[PDB]
Amino acid sequence: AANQYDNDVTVWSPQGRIHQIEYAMEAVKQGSATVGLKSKTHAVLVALKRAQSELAAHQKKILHVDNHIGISIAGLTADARLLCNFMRQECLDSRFVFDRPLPVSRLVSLIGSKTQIPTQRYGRRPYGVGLLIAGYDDMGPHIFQTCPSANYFDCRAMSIGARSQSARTYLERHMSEFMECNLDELVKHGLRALRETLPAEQDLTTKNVSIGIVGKDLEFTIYDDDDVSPFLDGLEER
Amino acid sequence: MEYLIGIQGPDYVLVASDRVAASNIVQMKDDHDKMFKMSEKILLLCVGEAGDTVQFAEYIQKNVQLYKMRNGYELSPTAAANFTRRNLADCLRSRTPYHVNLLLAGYDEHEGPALYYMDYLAALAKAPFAAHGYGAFLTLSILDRYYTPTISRERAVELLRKCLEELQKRFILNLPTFSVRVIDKDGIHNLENIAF
Amino acid sequence: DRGVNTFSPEGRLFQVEYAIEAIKLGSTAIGIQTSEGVCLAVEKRITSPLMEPSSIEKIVEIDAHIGCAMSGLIADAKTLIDKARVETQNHWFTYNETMTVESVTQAVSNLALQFGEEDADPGAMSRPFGVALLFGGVDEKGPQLFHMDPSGTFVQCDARAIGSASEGAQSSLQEVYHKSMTLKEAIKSSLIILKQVMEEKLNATNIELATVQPGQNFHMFTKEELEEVIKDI
Amino acid sequence: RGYSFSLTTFSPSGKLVQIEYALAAVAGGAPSVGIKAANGVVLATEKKQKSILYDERSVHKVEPITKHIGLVYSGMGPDYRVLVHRARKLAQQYYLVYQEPIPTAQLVQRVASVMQEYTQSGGVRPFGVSLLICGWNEGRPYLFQSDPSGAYFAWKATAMGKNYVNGKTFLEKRYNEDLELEDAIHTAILTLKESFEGQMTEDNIEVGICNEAGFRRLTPTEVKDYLAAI
Amino acid sequence: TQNPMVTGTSVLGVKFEGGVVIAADMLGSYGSLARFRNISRIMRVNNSTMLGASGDYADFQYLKQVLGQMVIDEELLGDGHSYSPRAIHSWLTRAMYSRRSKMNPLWNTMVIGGYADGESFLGYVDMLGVAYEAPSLATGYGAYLAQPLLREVLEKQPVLSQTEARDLVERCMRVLYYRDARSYNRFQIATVTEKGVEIEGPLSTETNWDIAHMIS
Amino acid sequence: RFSPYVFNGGTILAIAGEDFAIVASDTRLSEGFSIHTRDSPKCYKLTDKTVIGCSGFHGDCLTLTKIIEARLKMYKHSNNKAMTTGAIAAMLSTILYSRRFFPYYVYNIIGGLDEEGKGAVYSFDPVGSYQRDSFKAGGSASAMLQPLLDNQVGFKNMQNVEHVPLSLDRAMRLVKDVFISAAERDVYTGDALRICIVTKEGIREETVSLRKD
Amino acid sequence: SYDRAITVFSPDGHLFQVEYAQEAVKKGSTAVGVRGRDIVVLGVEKKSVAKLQDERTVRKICALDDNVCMAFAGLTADARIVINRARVECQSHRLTVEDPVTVEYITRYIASLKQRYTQSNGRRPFGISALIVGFDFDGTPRLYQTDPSGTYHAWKANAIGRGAKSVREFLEKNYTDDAIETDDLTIKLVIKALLEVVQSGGKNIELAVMRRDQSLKILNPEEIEKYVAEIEKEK
Amino acid sequence: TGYDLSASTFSPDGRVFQVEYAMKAVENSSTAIGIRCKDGVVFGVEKLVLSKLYEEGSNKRLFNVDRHVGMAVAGLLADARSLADIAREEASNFRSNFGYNIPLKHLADRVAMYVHAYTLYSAVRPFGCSFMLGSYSVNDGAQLYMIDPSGVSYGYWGCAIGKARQAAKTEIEKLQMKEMTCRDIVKEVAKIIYIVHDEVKDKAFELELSWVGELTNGRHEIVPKDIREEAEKYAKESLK
Amino acid sequence: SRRYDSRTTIFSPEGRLYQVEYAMEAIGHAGTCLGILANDGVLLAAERRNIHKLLDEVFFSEKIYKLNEDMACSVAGITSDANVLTNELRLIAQRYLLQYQEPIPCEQLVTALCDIKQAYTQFGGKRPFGVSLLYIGWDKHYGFQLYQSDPSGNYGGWKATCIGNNSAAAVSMLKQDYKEGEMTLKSALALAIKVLNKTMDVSKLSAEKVEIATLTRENGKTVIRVLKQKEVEQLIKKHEEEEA
Repeated sequence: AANQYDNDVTVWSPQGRIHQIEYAMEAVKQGSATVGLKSKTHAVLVALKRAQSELAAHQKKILHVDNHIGISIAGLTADARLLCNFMRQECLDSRFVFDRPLPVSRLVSLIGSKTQIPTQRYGRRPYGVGLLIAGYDDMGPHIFQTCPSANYFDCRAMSIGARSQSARTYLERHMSEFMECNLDELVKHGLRALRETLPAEQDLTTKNVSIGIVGKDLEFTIYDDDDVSPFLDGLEER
Repeated sequence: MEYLIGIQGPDYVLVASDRVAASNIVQMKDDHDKMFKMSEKILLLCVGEAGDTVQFAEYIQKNVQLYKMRNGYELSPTAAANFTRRNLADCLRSRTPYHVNLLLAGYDEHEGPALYYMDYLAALAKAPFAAHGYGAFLTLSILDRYYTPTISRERAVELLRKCLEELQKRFILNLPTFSVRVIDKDGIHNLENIAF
Repeated sequence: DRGVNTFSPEGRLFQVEYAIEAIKLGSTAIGIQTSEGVCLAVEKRITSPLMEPSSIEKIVEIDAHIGCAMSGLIADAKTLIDKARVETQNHWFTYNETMTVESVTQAVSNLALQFGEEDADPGAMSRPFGVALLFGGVDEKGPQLFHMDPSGTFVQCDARAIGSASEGAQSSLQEVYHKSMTLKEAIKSSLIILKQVMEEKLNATNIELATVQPGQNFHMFTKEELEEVIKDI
Repeated sequence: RGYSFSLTTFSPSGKLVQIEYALAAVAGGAPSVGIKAANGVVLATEKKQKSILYDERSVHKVEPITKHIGLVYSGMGPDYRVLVHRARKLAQQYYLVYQEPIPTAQLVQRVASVMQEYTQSGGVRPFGVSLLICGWNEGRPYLFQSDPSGAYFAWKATAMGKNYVNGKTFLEKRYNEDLELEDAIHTAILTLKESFEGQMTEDNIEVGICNEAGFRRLTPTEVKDYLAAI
Repeated sequence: TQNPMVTGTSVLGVKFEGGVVIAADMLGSYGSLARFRNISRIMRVNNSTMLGASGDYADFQYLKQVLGQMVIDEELLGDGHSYSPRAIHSWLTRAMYSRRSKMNPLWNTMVIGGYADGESFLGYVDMLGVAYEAPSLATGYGAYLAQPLLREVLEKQPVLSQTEARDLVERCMRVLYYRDARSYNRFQIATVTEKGVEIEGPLSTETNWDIAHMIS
Repeated sequence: RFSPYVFNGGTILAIAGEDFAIVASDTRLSEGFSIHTRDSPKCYKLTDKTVIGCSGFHGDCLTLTKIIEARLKMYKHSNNKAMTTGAIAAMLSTILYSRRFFPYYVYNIIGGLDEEGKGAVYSFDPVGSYQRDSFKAGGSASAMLQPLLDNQVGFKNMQNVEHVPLSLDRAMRLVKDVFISAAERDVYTGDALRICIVTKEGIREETVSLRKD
Repeated sequence: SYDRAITVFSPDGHLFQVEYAQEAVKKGSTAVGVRGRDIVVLGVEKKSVAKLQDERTVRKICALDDNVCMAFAGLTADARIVINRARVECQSHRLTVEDPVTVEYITRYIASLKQRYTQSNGRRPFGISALIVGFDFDGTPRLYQTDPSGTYHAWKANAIGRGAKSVREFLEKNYTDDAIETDDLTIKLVIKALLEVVQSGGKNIELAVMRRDQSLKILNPEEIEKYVAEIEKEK
Repeated sequence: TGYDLSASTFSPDGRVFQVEYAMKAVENSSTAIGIRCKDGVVFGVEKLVLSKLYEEGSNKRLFNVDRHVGMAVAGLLADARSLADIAREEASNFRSNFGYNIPLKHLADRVAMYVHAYTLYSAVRPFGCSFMLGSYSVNDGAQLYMIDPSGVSYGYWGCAIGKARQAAKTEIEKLQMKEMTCRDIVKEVAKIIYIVHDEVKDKAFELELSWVGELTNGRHEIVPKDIREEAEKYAKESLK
Repeated sequence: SRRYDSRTTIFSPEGRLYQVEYAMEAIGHAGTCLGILANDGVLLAAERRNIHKLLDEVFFSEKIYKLNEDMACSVAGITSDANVLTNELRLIAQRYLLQYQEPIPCEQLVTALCDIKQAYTQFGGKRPFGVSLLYIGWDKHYGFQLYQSDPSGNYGGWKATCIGNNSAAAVSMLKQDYKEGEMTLKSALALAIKVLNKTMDVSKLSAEKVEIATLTRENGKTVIRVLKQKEVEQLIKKHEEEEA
């Protein structure tokens, strides 16, 4: 009676809207904030980890999938782990058969065809998780937002999560010092992009910030609670 | 190459197995008792392939035991015999031929005692006395010479001792002990084991 | 109505945020990771006194060195406790070693948000598992406990409360734990159960406590050990 | 794909709502009479098309089931054609296993068996065709009728389709137990002549008989022949 | 195994400073009958990789349509990323091992070669899945006959110019014309260099039958 | 009708000292009576602390190293922890057994070092039966190298020599002489053994030639 | 192939299909059992009132194999499936370990089965509730009571029928140590407990006893009559 | 009451509303015009670049399928990308199956009946993506087709799908259609795209072109890259 | 879609089953055919559809169905469903023979049919079989016995229970008249035409509008008689005079 578009990944709203796989995009707007970016040489990923408990590992976000194609989940976590067991397993399958590194574009395209099937058929929710995958193939280190609407983006310097639009509007007006700006001064430039999604009072502490580095002549490397402490600078007071 | 024997009396039927569990060259523990306890009054025996005796006939024991402790009364030995003939006969040609040949001693209350017999091809036939194994080939004429259609119990037991002492004398396998059970209208009894 | 695989005008799934409820329903369990073990306790809420209280299994040992503590909709966990122990002995079988706690917790939480109406063969699940639990276990990394959700979200925890006492007992546990075991975390956790008390002064008939210590494998406490502890409070 | 839930269900009164609607869709169908006779039957029906435009030798309503069994309907159009397809297939299963033409009673058993599961079994609506059966089967002829429920009854005469109460009462009046050959055809013609909506054209009726030599349709030169002998 | 399959005999190849050259005769020998003469056994794939075949030719047409379809399919994703001859060698290896693993095996025994970004490549893929890399390869009886002339010069100098390698495989192909029974006169020689894959169609062998008239 | 195995030959050796594991190798893969190549390694660097040797049918050796490599990677970021050595031996035992009825005809030896640091070496039949040792070469000259380092390592059938523990100089000189002896005496010689040697600080890989015939 | 998710979480954590099965066991017979320390004993509501019954096929008292036996309460035709699958897997557990099968294990199989029908796609979890009594290898006359949510409890009275909240509070009142004897005080407690609810045992009650892994004996009108008489005399 | 929301239910006047709701679902997405001429078919797609964060070709909307036919798409890029890759698999099964390189009429009829037969069931939704094809064999002619979410496929000359196809069909109609040699019309495509783009607000019209022609011999290229600085010089024809 | 399903396999909030007790009200619309056992054999006593001439010959009726040599069944409710299931259960009977070479003691058969009919009301989303059919039979184990079942699934030995309408005319009066010890099957016919003589609109109760059928034996094998025409004209004049 009220909203007959509730039995609803088969239906269309009468304007153009599919009415819940954009609402899965709402379901990754609700998730925790993160930011990835790329240089001319190596792409980085930075994530703040929410602590909705006593204290925790704060539901560790950025994930090892790969052999240099790393991801950054936001949204649901079990569905994210299902999607990275898929992405993980067939990335290792391309290690098995072709014996080359699987290129990042075909990776993100075929998961963009794997999360697209339940959007199509009946009674099956979309994979409500916004990946922020990043890896270094033969050319420059790509970075792909993909979405629960199965529509990935070959982006550079993207931020997704809770109030991540402010991190984008910092990061949009600071693209000029990309394609330079080596690792020591790059990840500072990403953390001061992350340090706007916080509620205006809080340090990027060593607890909640977990980052990942991938690129030329280095494996996708996870920096946890201890290893993020050499990345320290700013005020921003933000 | 083992040995199963049975004699149908007027109101009973007695069976006896050879109490030897064999191997390649040696024999294992003697007892291993081949006579599988059915519900109360049925009692089947199984020789043949080492590995289908303990498997098939115990599965038949599961289904008949389930029939009794599912629907009150037990099976008559006719329906148990045709049941296991059906199950062996349709497990025969399909994928894994159960190479066992069964005796099935039993009696119903309101009919006589019955001793059913089948080969490894599950062809069933009643018999007043039946045998199995290679030891069947020499001992069966002694149950031809002396078996009246009406015989008392102790005469049938000492007749069975004639059959086992002949089987002890001529048959080349060391079968020193034999397990004997008389079943009759009070339930499954067990006669003293015959040894040498 | 609407189905199970639909998102709610709040932002979440329907069946998941409904599976966060029926955890307030059910008994309360607590666990404390220490530096030399992890203690679990649950007040299993006996209804009548006409009866036998030592067969309400709410502390279940997955392996010798992983013990879980469920609550909520009880006996819905037995399929995923079965998957926990079958996956445990599969790991020991194929790899000839112990496990972590994030591998059993990794393996169980994959089964949480795995359901649906029209899918593969009808041995699948319809509703999500409405049971929140936490695996107290000791590893070669350290003793630790992993609090699961019905959403498949599992987190590192050192002091976590579930059940109906998920606010007052959690806030009390927030201010009383920092240091280490030294034998008194198990006596300052049933004290939190002593504040929780619903029906009876927490004797050795209505609470089940079990610790996992790195020297031993586990220890499901018997009656005289429990009432040895209750006498000290 | 599929539904796997029955749309035919029980009313709160305690009856099938879809089956009485199926008998309504039968009762709004074209009228058809069937007369069991002492050596053989006659199954007449009424083919009124929209205009005088169509090929009246193209579609049939009398059509046999492969040996000596014809069946005529009243109600839905193509659901009948499905029941002819299934009925011919069941008669040929029976013929390839038992090597005789099927007894009429067993064909009505199996046709009523296939019409039952469409009152169940996954989203399918029941057929809404209460076709009636003929057949010589050895010694004495048979006649039946499979309702869209799945019931069946044998008799001496019936009608169906439009205003079938007048057909059942009128055949109850004019029937004799020895009334056997072409006199049955006569009263069948003057049962369709009762309403017909006008003028009794030979191209708008067709009959089929089971005169101990197989069911056979009647050629249009034979119906008009007895329409000359009215 | 069941029938007189239509075979080839030999695809012999050598790598050189520059690229890699492979050569094979055009022959469709139906079991001691040269039933098919003009029959190319040298597949071109994407511009930095080549492919031969020695055994059954029908299975080579199966492999030329699955290699062809795969390389055009991943060729039209845009984004650069063509197959290095790593991946054709490894995919062909896993295709044949996964093919004999079900006992329905491909019977041809080829050598694929190609010049990658840095250096050349010359890899062998066997009927059974025995796959490796080598400075110089030969298949079939060439592996008995052309292989000594190849791993004699390359043990002396492991550096060849293009004319030395081309003359070398022309001379080895002449030797297989002399000794191998299932060998035909004309042959395709085929070279991949920095500028890509190119195939010289039908060559010939200058035969030397001058020792024939000393037989009595 | 098809004979899906050949014997491509090759002999590989591993020795477990007290902080090392000398995983030797050979090079020449060959069947029938013609050799194919002289470059081919048979010791594969699995992790930084585990090296396999792998001899027998070469294509199935190759696919087996692809499977154990890809499933090592499938482990490593499913638990966020690298493999140990005994766990490699266990899962390779169930990979070799898992296809029993058309078996992996391959003799493989897993060297490497344990958790505490002491070296171990696991030996395998082609269907999977692991024992930790301090020697046991395998695969073509299995019955040739074995009695020497039954004596010069295990010190069996030998009185009071006052046997010392091995080191990276005595066992280093104990691998080259046995492969020049088997280079003389076996047919499936190898021309250049590539000793993947494992240590506590990392891994290096010495190579030296043999009897090239 | 019907795949609609029936047993789904409503709001406030309420799984309505299961509580509808709780009224479905609230609207049955009145089964009752007592763990009497050497014996166990059942009793449910006689029949109605036979008149034209057959007493052989009005059995709320069912036998699993020899020692364990159960008294269902609710819908009386979905129960018989659970009887059959209990007997089948009970024979399978005689196949593997070959024991006088323990009562704990078979009641875990029943509770796990009904919990597996609170999970699968569209099959309406059962409206039954059991009294799994019996013994084990060493006496221990354990009683178990399952639930349509698949929760089994090892309690000692568990009157779980239709008017049995009064019976379980009565049995809470009147079962401490007076029923530790052989059979008479226990069976007197059962027939007193059901004569609280209805009426004389010549038409209504029927019982069953089980003694030390032999002789599952029901009580013909005689037993019930005697019990009633004794109860009346005591009261 | 509520004859909507399921593709297996008609209207009371015969109009399956889940199809026409998918049709407006490509009318709220940008244009992609395709112009046929005697040496091949030239595509041109409007881009509505949201932020500066997306780089050049962040989302491809000129896919290719079989090394000669193209994929100017309009609607949901997930659905369009899905039928793009199964069109790749379809020409894969044709070339593998029949050897001969796929004629485009059969591919448009095949993908057309695929996306049509996908609108007959309540267990699926219709696609939300109009798209067009286009190529020529040496004896085919410059065949292009356009396919709706209804599944109907027509041969066109100058079809245009998207939001501003109400504007875009007029200029393609007034452009001389038949006899010019594709290079000029690549240049002229920018005039259509700059006319139909009627904003300056955060969409940047950063267009993209691809074709098949005698300069290509049955292929596809993003332009090569020089007309992007030559057809960019058709500014001020939309500013005057 | 989940908007379209009737949702048959749902418990009511009162705990009962909506599609099952709607079948119980389907029995009360159409249904007759009581059954009486004796020390001798058992009989059904049945009613046809109406007075409508137009009915040539039934070999057996639409009511009494033969199942073995020693069993038979009668049918209430919806006649389209039960035909199917009785052929279904007939299959069951014969395959017991194929498994056991026994004439299938009838409680096995009733248990099997009630298990599959319970399976249709358990899951599958279909409507339940709207028929409360009943059974008569004999085995060597027990005596002559009749069972009675319903679309819910339970069943029982129901020594004189009728089905269908008028439960009181047919059957509460029977539980004031049946002698449980001895019955003497001729007087069971007399009681059957008593109950059917009270449960009818007409006194014309000959075999135009009645269908009575007995099960007896001679020398061990059972005989199922359908009580041909003139026997009914015998028993209908057995009052001559009064019955109540």
